[PDB]
Amino acid sequence: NAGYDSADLVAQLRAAHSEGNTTAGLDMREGTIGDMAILGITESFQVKRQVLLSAAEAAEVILRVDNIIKAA
Amino acid sequence: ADEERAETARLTSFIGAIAIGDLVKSTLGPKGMDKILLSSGRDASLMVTNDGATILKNIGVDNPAAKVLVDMSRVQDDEVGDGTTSVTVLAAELLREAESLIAKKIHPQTIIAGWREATKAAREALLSSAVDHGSDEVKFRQDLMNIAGTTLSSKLLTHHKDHFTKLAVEAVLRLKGSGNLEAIHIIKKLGGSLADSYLDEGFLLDKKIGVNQPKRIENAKILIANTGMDTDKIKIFGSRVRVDSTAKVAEIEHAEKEKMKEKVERILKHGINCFINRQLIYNYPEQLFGAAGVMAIEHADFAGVERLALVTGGEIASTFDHPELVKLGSCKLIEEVMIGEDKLIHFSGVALGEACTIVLRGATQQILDEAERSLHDALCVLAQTVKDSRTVYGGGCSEMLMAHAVTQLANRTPGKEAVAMESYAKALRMLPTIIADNAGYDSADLVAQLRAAHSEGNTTAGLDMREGTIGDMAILGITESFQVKRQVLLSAAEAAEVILRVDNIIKA
Amino acid sequence: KSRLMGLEALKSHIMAAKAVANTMRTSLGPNGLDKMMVDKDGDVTVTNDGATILSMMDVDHQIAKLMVELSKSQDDEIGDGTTGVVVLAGALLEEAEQLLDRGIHPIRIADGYEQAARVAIEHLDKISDSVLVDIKDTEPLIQTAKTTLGSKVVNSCHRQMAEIAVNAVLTVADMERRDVDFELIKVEGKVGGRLEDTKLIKGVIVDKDFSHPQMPKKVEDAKIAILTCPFEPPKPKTKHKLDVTSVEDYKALQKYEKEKFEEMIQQIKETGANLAICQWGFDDEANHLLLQNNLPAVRWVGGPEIELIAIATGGRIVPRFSELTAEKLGFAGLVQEISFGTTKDKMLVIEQCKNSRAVTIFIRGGNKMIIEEAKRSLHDALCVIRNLIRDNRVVYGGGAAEISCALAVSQEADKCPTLEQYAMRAFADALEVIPMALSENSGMNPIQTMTEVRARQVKEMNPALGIDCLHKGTNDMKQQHVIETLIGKKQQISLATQMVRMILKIDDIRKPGESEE
Amino acid sequence: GTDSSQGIPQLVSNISACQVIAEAVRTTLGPRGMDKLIVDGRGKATISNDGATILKLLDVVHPAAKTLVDIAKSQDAEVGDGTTSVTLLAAEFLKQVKPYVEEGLHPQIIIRAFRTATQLAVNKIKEIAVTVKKADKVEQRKLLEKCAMTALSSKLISQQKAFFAKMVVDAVMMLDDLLQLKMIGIKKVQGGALEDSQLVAGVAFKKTFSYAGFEMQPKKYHNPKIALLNVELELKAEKDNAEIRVHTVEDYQAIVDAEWNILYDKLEKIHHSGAKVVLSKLPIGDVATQYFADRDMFCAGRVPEEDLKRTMMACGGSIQTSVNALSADVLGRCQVFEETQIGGERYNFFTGCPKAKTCTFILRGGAEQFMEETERSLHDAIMIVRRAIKNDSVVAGGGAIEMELSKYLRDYSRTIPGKQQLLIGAYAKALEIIPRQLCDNAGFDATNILNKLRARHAQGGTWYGVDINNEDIADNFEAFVWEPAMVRINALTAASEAACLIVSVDETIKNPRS
Repeated sequence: NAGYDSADLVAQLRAAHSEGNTTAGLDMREGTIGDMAILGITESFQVKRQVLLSAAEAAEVILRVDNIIKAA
Repeated sequence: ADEERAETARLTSFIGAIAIGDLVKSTLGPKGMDKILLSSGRDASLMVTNDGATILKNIGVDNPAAKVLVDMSRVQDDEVGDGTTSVTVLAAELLREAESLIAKKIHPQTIIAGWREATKAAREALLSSAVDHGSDEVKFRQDLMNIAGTTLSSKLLTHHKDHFTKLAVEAVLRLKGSGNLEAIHIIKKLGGSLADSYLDEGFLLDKKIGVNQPKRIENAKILIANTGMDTDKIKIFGSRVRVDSTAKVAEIEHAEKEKMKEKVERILKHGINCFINRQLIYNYPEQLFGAAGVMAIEHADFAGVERLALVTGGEIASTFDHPELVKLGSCKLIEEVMIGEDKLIHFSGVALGEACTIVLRGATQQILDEAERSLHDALCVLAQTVKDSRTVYGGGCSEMLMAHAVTQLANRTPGKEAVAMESYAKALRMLPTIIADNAGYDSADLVAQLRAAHSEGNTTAGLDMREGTIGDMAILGITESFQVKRQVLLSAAEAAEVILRVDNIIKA
Repeated sequence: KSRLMGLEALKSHIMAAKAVANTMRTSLGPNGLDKMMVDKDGDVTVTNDGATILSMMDVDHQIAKLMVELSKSQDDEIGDGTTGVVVLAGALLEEAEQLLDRGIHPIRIADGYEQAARVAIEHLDKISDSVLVDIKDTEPLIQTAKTTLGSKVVNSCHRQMAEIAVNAVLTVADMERRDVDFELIKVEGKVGGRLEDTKLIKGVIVDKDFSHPQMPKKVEDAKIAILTCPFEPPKPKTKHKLDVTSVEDYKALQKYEKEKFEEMIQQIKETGANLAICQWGFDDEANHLLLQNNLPAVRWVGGPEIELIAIATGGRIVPRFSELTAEKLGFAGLVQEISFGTTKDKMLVIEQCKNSRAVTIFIRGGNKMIIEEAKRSLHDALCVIRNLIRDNRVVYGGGAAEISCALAVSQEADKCPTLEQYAMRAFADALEVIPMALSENSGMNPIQTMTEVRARQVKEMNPALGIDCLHKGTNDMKQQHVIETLIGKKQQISLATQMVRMILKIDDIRKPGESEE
Repeated sequence: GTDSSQGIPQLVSNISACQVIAEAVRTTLGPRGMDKLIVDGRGKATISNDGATILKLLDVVHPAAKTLVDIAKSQDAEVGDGTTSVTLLAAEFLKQVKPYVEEGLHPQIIIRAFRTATQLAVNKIKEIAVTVKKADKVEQRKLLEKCAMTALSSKLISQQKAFFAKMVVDAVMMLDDLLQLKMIGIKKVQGGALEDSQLVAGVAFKKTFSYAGFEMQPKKYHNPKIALLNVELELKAEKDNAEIRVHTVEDYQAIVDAEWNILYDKLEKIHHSGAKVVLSKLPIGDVATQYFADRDMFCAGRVPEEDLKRTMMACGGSIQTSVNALSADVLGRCQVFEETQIGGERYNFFTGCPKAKTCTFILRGGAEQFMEETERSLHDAIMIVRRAIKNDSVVAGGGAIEMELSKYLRDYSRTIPGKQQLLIGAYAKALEIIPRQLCDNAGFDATNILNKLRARHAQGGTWYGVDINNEDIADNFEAFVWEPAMVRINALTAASEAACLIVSVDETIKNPRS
């Protein structure tokens, strides 16, 4: 979305949280790593706990439906 | 006239590896199945091949990227042993992973570095698990018994494995400081038992005593020479010409019997009945040598004097011009022993040191050929135990020890190279996948479970796929040398990165 | 008859040039990805050099058939840089289509490409000062040949190779008005011992013959008997008839030839030059007889091997046994014997302090495959030093001077504002393709790579601070020590604009069915 | 049988084929004009400028293709410059008569319209031509500098032209009564006096063999006796190859020496017949090389044949393929022999020649490809100045006369016609195509460039043409661009002639049935 090397920026950010650098993630306006815990980019707690809930849910439900029957 | 673009040349590099990596991955590990070579290009034959060199060389690869893989796996098998099998799979396992990087469009130079530093990461984790078991003499005795059980395995043997085990372990411990790779000799002959392999007290030459010659020579004084004959002996300054028609063809074939008598006059002046020569004789010269009183001992070699040089204290020499240039031989008893189906003369005497002679018994040539390389693999590796008594857990238990630590170093250390360092470690865990189906176990439940398990505690626990279960790699004796596992990594890592740097194949 | 007019010409000029420039740009620098070759005999060959591959690839187009002789001029003069002239000139070429697609005439840009080449060469006079004294400048060449060796043929830089290679050139340059000839030097490689083994020979080497160790293995005074005449019985590969009257006649014949062996001694030794070398060979029978008779002799010598020792000594060769003088003998500075390899045999090294007409670096290998790959690194290292010994003009290339002249030529499109400005623009953007290509074959992003040193040109002009290709994160050219000759980079300017000039030379693109057929 | 087709559909096939063949030689000739590349046969790729060079090289697939060869050969034999321009103008006649003859309007007054307009052209060229050797100096060698320096400023150089022009003038004045290219030939090194050339008035040798001993031999004389040989000298002379033999002891040392006595006896046959310096096209043996060091004589094999052709004309000698000479007028000789390694390449300089007619330039540029254009920069000044001497009657170059002659003859198209304005107008249409192409191979808009010239042609002056080094309108007289008058007059009579051949012939008969 920022239009960058995703393989670089993830593996850079994977190197961050590996030792536990959690207070800094990628500020996407330059795609560079920057501050967190308020930046403008530090997001809402209530959003992701709902997004993690539903996305893991329905994708397994898609795995449940193998016996699809079309009668229309 | 053909310049092939990178997009096919990279793809040729991968399909060159996959089409050969699947050939031997049946035969890798404890090998729940084999590879059956089928002969139709040369003759009508059938070959059961667990030897990768029989798989690689007899099936000539026509993928030029696969030609690099066969060559670098060849030299690894020559020096260390079991090198065509292990190197080729691990290179092929890496190149399946590298396609996903090119599917993600990763820089190929990242893939070059990514496997390289992870190879450095693996060998240190391989070094941390390297532990001495050849420390004390009772330990060094039981060290080599379990390793020879592992190295002689992954091949086809009927009852041979345990007797080639306990024979070679006796050969290594007697020297105490080097392995026996200098003057031990692998003699293969037709035998009646598929279990026998015994060490010689002395050494043997191929001599079936025939016409009138005595069976035992006593108080030996050996005249060692290189001058000999097969059927031909012309005069020194003269000759005989018998051709002017078609009836002279029969008479020129009858003159070869009278050529055999002139060489006997040379040995008769010596008065030495112990004359060895490099050239062979037939039924036709043998009636002439023993009648003079001087016995011709044929099929000699440098190996017999060299075996006589180390134990007795002599030297190996050649170029018989004057008898003081070749070091002569001395023995106590010359007796003819009958080994297997074959009668050979045997210079018996002092033995048991830097030099031996290993005789093999089997009526099948295919059983004798596989037993040679299987014994050829271990004697270098048992000499590598003399170099480094550090053993490591065979059967892929050491494989997960490296995949445990490289994966951790794939996370922390790089910033872009993590996708290339992980393709190393994922290909490391492909090695228990190709053996879990061979024992029938689920490969997905194997490769992640035990890797975390023995690394967090009890590293001895490893892959006992002679049961399809998890077993202990120092209690069940499934362990090999640190040196053999160290060398097969670098040959597998390099050859994949060599053809990965290939981004222009051009066929003139 | 098919005629491919104008653009239709240039589309044929695109596709071969597009192919050859793309295979070079994956091969720039030590991060250059290697070039694989299957021969016409079906033989696997892996290099990273273009002048090898362009000679080896069967060229099938007017663009492609050009590149053999174009890369011939670069490698014979400069050495390294076979890839960069192809990447650059194709990048002007593909941009010239875009100008021709813009409607800009292909002639007015080919006029301006030469003037764009002038202002770049003008800029190199300002770039990278040209004074490097003789004792000091060996060490950056020790660093430069470290770069060629330490990443391509051997991962960890044979130190004995890069330091001998700068010493062979001063042996010839001093006698040759501060210049070296490439036939007065030779990169000589013989495997058999260790790959760490590397020697400098001021003359040539021959394998020294001794038949028995019981017979004395001699080496003596610095004068060589360069002979074709028999000091030992020779062998021109044929057969007489043998006949003696009696056996005791042969018993006296051994006593007769022993006096004849001493006569061949007392003729040569009274003239000097006690190391006797004869061209045609012999067995080891009378060889160790002459070794017992206290003069060493070398047998089975190659044909031209007597010539190369003659010019290295500077003296002549003795043609006949009856014509005997010292001017037809060798004039050597040192004749000493050193073992060939480590395990097989010995050589006879004939060094001269008189004539540097054949100064041969002598390397060994433990592998036959590595040594021509080692020699190819040594072939180009001995060509770049020829540029320095004449004039000490150097360049900090690899990403610094590429972005620097790309500033200048684009500025010269504005300073000299006329019609050639798009030709200078096609020259300037094509200069940026090169340090892109050093990062393109690298694991780094080349799009990030052109950004950084461009800001450094805002910071500092005439850079000794360009990109790295060792991924050390230290982008320099003087502390990254990536430095080349200014003559070599300037030659690459002339060669790249030569090719675009060459494909513009007639307006004929018609064929009778046979102009490439 | 026999191939044959008559009339207009064969004649339209005749006029259309020749124009397509002319498309190469139309678009050539100059620095902003063009320079060749073809591939023929085995893959032998060559580079030229003269079409008449490559029209002999390229195939003929038409009788119209055969028509262009000798007409180009006729222009190349006299001048050597402008060889393609006659083959340009001939097919350019056919293009505007092509709509006429496809209407059916085909006179055979077409061909006499060629000759009548030729006579008006070739008279106008001659009457406007000025003798420059007589009127515009009495020594006319500084005059030839300004023409040659202009000929050097055209191809590559702009600063070396002052240093080179007097060397061009002093070389041509020796080559007068001659037009040879192997007696003006330029040799090439990098490492001598860089960006400087030299003129020798004798015979220089490019490829001479060394590295078998050159400091062991006297490399200079002051009375050389030159053996212009073509015989290979061996490393050693031979014995037989049937019943040839080694090992026994008696005939052993002799046959090894007998390989060596026969060689130096043949080398002495060169020596006492009279030779101090010996040259051979075939390679001289390396052990034979040091035998000339034994008699203290200079020798060099591997010599190009064109180098030996220089020596036989300036010394009065001849080339040989023997081992014994019988006269010194077949042998070569000079009064100074001197070997000089310029640029690291061994040159044999023959000064003090008995005639010294051959001139040779030892060229040093700034590079190799730079020196390739520098040689052809010098070669243009050699071609035009030799042509300027042989004809003092000289007009401007660049097709400046033709645009005037285009408008001059359309005034006759206003004046004469019963139907002839279609022909003379087409005749005058094809005349301006040559400076049009000289703008078009230079790439720029001739319709802008040519049309500005006719306005200044309308006031007065015919020397108005194009200075192609900048591509601007210019008086080529005062821009020093010239070429003699008869060059165009020979061009016009040959371009109209083959055009007369095409119009008269409507049928091609092939009797062995291709």
